[PDB]
Amino acid sequence: LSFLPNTDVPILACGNDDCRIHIFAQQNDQFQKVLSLCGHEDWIRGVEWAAFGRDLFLASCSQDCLIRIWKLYIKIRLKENTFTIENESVKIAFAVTLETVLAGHENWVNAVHWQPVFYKDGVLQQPVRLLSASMDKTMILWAPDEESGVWLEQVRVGFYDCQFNEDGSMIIAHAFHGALHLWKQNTVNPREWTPEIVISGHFDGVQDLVWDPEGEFIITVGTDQTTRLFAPWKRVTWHEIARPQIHGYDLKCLAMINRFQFVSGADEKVLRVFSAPRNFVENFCAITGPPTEDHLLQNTLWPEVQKLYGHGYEIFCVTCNSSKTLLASACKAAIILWNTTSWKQVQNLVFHSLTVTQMAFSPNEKFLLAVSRDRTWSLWKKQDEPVFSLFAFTNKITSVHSRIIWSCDWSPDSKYFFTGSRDKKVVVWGPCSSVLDVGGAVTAVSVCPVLHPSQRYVVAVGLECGKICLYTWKKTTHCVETSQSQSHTLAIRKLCWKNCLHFASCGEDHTVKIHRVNKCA
Amino acid sequence: SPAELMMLTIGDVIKQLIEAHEQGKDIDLNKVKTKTAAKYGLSAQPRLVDIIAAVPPQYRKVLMPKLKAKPIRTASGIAVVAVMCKPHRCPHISFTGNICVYCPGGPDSDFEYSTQSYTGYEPTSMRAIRARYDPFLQTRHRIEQLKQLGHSVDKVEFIVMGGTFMALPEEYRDYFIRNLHDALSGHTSNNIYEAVKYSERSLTKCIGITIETRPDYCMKRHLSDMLTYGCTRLEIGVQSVYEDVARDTNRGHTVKAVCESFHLAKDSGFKVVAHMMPDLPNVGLERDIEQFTEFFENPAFRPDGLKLYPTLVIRGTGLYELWKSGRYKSYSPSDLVELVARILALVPPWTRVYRVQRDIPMPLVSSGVEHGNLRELALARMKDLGIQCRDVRTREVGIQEIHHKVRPYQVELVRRDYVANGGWETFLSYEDPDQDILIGLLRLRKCSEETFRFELGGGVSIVRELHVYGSVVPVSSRDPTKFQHQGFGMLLMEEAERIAREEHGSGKIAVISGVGTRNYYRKIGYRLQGPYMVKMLK
Amino acid sequence: ELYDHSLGTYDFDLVLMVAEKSQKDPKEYLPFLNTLKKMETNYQRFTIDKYLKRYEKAIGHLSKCGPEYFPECLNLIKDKNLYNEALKLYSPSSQQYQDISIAYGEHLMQE
RNA sequence: GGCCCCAUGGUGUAAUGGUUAGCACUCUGGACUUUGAAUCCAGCGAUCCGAGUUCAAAUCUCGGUGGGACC
Ligand SMILES: CCNC(=O)CCNC(=O)[C@H](O)C(C)(C)COP(=O)(O)OP(=O)(O)OC[C@H]1O[C@@H](n2cnc3c(N)ncnc32)[C@H](O)[C@@H]1OP(=O)(O)O
Ligand SMILES: C[C@H]1O[C@@H](n2cnc3c(N)ncnc32)[C@H](O)[C@@H]1O
Ligand code: MET
Ligand code: SF4
Repeated sequence: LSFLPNTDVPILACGNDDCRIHIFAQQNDQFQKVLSLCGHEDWIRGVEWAAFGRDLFLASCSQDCLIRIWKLYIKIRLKENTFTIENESVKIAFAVTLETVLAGHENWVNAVHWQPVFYKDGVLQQPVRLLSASMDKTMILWAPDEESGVWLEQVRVGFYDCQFNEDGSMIIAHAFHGALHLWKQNTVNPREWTPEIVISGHFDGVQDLVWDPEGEFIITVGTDQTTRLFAPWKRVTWHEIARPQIHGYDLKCLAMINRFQFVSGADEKVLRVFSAPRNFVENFCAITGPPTEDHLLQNTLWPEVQKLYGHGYEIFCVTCNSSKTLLASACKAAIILWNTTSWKQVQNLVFHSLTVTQMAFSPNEKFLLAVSRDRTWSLWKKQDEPVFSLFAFTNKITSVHSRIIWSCDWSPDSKYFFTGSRDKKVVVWGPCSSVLDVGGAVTAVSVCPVLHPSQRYVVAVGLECGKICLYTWKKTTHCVETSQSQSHTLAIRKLCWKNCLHFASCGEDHTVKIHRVNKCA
Repeated sequence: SPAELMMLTIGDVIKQLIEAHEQGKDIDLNKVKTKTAAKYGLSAQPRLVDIIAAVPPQYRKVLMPKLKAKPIRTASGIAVVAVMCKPHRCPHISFTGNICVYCPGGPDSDFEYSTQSYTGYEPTSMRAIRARYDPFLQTRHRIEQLKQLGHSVDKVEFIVMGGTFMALPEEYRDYFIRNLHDALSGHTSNNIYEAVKYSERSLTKCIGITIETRPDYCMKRHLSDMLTYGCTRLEIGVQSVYEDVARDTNRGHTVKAVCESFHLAKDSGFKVVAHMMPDLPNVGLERDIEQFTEFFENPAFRPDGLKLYPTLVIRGTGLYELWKSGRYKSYSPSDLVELVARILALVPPWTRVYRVQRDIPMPLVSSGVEHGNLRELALARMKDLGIQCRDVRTREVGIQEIHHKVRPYQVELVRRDYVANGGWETFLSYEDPDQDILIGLLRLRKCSEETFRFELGGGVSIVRELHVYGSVVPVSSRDPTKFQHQGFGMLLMEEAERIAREEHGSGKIAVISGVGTRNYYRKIGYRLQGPYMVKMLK
Repeated sequence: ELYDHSLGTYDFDLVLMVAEKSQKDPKEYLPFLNTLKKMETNYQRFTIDKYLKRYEKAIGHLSKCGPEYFPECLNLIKDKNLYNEALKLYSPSSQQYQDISIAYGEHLMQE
């Protein structure tokens, strides 16, 4: 939008896909189609006004790989296009014509931004710095000169847009995907620029994450087929520091092994094991006692040590015991258990009929709960590689939930287990509590690592609509829930807690939120 | 450094050739290449790719006519782009662990990354591997690489690789298709329909897609689904004309279902290309000859597109052990040459052959023929026998000129018709008979009494496809001499309309079209209806 | 090519309309066009012909455009070997005629 | 300053008084509607220059050109 010069009369220029521009004037309270510009031949990919004194210049970042600049003013030489507009019984005449044709890019031009005006201590200068962006990784800040009828280009350092600072010292742009680039000019040289740190994320959606036992770094995995590690940075602000691997297929399972070792699950019938390379370890210990955008992907790779098979289909869940002795995994109709050092089968269970959903190692390493998709659960008892004879189980009737279970968790002293399902039912276990319904579909559930001397057990419940309410149920209750600001917009995926308050919020909004509560509360 | 020395030679060549252009002087590229290489102490010739890699645009505008490389990539008339799907599993395995007795490594067959019926060493395969099977990345990379050779991309088409496509979750395929369409449109979308509407007004001017399938997924539901994608041609895989062979090959279906699939698809209005599989177990040479003759003698099949793939025993399959047990034997190369030569003498004129032989890497096949080139050997053999073939690809202007340099002199019309799957097919063409060189073609028929699309109910004749061969001409450009904008299509349209009005005795003409091509028919007063362009006949 | 022909047609307005669609920057040709417009009529003719390679018309115009430019014409018709053409432009009893005659007999007859 | 030596494809090279300079690296094209690069096939490159001699000359002579070591 724009106003007519030296008045409030509003005027609009619109660029359609028909390779020409249209203009509209709000005279008689109504915008009237006044003129059209039959310039280049492509889709219009942006228009920008610039009020220079009495006149108004126009920028057009065209898809035609060209830039054309006209200018409106007031009324051998060419034929300019002019008209008269009504303004309180005054027919004011305005004339427009082409000013310049600039062309320095190869692919389509996406965005242009004038230098915004600002104050030199109350002095409103009118600079003419201009910014351009195109597909082929090319930044050109065009500028005229004292006699440069064709504007003179400048430093071509360098994805649909590049934004510009108020003064112009800063400058930023986004990559084609994921991360983004941030440059700042340096005083020493007018042709000097330095990249600057910027935050990032999985930008598609995260499915799993973990808390390190030491408590200074968390690893997350998303559908972007990436893996990221986050740690606080000093000078405190947390920052992603490493991307240990990039995988061809999607990743949806994750488990921890040791101080630098972990296992991930993907869209294959294979299990992979990674350990931190030394260089990363020393670089990290140096920081704890600022990686950039591009250096990361070059030097954040990890080695692979194992390669496991056996499941007839793609893996769907994974977990490891606290004592770091055995692990559980299941594809989409059998259970396979792996020794840590041997990396071989220990016992195989084929008990359920439908797809497995979630496992739970007993915290005291005395049981192993299994919740599946067939509305039934199973429990297996380790004997005095002890076998895991089924201690107890449920049929299609003894099961309490009427729909598919989704989450399960133990007690801090392994006394009782707790299950949530899509039917918005909450239960406590034999069962020793009433249905703690919340009216919303349950997606995740977790418990405090330690219990109050009041014995008032507290529980975090992640619902299916981004809402995150919390409850409490001592042996025989709402305490606090998330704010509107502190609420996701999609289903929760995992709610892990700090261990030695804090916890983790792994939403489906490809956002990783961390929330602290009062230690006393 | 030598590199800057070759760069200086390149610049010298550039200035010499632009100077020649300014006064319209004609110069041999190789001559100046040799002279510049000698005068600068070069031991090796300069590559033409780097020669194209430095022309300034105000000269690339007009220097490409003397600079394009491998012109045959556009000697047909339409650019071709191939894409790769994500690896997956074929459906039949639901019964047993059998993909196909002769099929190569699949998702889990001793290959790190591969695809069913694909080793993983094809250039397309490495392109997909680098792209991580992402559609948008690989299509942009490939079109950029093609444009590097100074080739117009005014008209483009898409072919999809992959084992099976119909057998995939729907949301994934919708995501895939919208990504493809956004690749050319450049407009981010949210569903299929938004991408369709936007690509309607794009300038890349996409003209269609073709997909492979198998007769199990050939019911009218899937056909209607594909109608929503703008697909034009299909791949089935016939492998035989004898039912017993199917169970012998553990194919897992009947040739009948193939026949009704052909009939139904032809009624709908798609095109179809078959796959033929010579030298199979329990098949004599005379069996092959008889079945290949049957493939055209029977009005049951009379297909449109043909592809041939000779048997290739490969490690991993059951056939590998069968031959290894010394129980499945191939032919001598001379036998294969004779077989192919005889086959080529039998192809009906309307049918067009697209490819011969597989592209598998050499050091893997236990019976792979030495010759990567076979069409040439067959041509030599059929010269020896003094009998000629009449394939479409071998009588279009592009190939005929590029291989024999023969100029059409007297082009006229030709009409023919036959019966296939109960249809009253009809074939029209402009071509020069004396050199048997062809320029333009059209395929039009009457719809069957039984149909799936009610829009065709009564007084409806469908025009399956229309095309003029040659080379790419930008939609704004009119005459680089050549034969692609002389108004030829207009005559074919009006004559086909007249025939349908009188001889067919119908009342309304419908036609399938590419997403962009619709605008073309708008110039003739054709209006849209569903996914079909249509014109009233009264 | 029609734009160039319009330049040849010796009218600015025609050049204006055609160049409207020429896509070239007016910042480029417009100052040049005005410069060409200001300078002398017959000299305009000579300069446009020499810019359009129509050397015969360039020499014909420059012959009447002033005798002072005659030696320069010589250079052109000695660079473009147009001695014979200029033989018709000038007349006997002219020092220019005899000079151009000897130029014809000497310069072109190298070797 | 002369003595010697050398001058073959774009480069590395065989060959030699008579109908054709053969290879090698390199480059180009088709197979290919999966490939500039792969596999095969096919194709385009030439005796430093001028005088001699000889029926006939790249090979015999001289001169020139340029290059290479000698005191
Ligand atoms: C249906 C999907 N398959 C295809 O499209 C195959 C590729 N198609 C083509 O190459 C060409 O469209 C044809 C085979 C029809 C040959 O073109 P043909 O010679 O018949 O066109 P005509 O000479 O009869 O008419 C010329 C007009 O067609 C226009 N035209 C060419 N391509 C297109 C196109 N994709 N869309 C709309 N109009 C087009 C031209 O702009 C021209 O208009 P003009 O008046 O400005 O010159
Ligand atoms: C693409 C066509 O080729 C057949 N096909 C796929 N892989 C092979 C092979 N290794 N050998 C022979 N035929 C094959 C398919 O079955 C289909 O008919
Ligand atoms: C790539 S094999 C041919 C297409 C399909 N897989 C079929 O056999 O039907
Ligand atoms: S259906 Fe086709 S792609 Fe699938 S296993 Fe059989 S031959 Fe291979």
